[PDB]
Amino acid sequence: STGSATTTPIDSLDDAYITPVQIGTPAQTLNLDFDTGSSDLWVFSSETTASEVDGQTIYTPSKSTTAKLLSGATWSISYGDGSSSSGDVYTDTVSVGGLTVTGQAVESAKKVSSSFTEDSTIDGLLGLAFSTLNTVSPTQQKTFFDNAKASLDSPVFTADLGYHAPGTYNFGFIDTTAYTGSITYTAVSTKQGFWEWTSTGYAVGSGTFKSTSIDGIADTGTTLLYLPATVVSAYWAQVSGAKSSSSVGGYVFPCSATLPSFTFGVGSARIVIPGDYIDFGPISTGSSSCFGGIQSSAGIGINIFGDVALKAAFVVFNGATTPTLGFASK
Repeated sequence: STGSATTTPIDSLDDAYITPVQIGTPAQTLNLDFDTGSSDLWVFSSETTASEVDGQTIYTPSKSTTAKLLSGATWSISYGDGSSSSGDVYTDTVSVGGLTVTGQAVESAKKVSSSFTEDSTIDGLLGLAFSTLNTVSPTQQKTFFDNAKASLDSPVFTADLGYHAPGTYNFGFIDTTAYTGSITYTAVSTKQGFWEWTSTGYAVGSGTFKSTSIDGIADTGTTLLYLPATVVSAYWAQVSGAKSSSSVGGYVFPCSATLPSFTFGVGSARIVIPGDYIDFGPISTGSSSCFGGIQSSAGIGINIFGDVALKAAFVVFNGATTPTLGFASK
């Protein structure tokens, strides 16, 4: 089997992408944030504290004839950005782009943190990291991809995120028309539960490529590109007036600047992020100071190849017995 679904930016900055997901019988369609950095499929629901729902579409398990409460199961998650959510668990039928999993764990939120409430466009998350990170207790549950893998034509999914435009998540096949050149595959470590890999280096604008190993994760659920402080300083040094602002929380730059591109290495291949992809707009409405899309990972503990990087590539998440990642230009 295969599936194919369009993913759409939630706003004019590409802060996140939402993909429609059918849950239950009859289908309840929710718009979920596909997140290769986490492993829970959780949704706003009829069980979510009413004051914490503000415009999201909810899953109502009592209206699904295929929903079954997973007795005794709870979940609770905290993401790298400080947000969190928790609740109980149903199993139900879940379909993405024509690909159907029966008995998928659907984690129903009883509580969500304020950042989720305040984002009316995201009805939940669909985790695509390794199932070892799933938070359901006392019996850990499998991700949608893990449940679908054996049925897929090939045990892969691909992320093709758009810049200021819709893109595509495909399951079970490589669309060879969706990229240019070849796909360069690179080794993955699953030891932390992530799609963790090692970039071979970077270049800033038209500058020389610096060969250096940068371990990080491919994370569709993180907006920005978080890299070591040395790399980030080298990038923003090429932007007149850019500086790290402790009060804002990262590098800012004059909105009048033209940003240079940033290249990262995948083996001997190179992915070029256009400068415009690094502009995240005014720090507050009407400001002439803009927030940068490349930020230091120094305070995180891990480098993160988030949407800023991934949207410049066609990315293959190869879930074979030994997983690998593939990157192509597009």
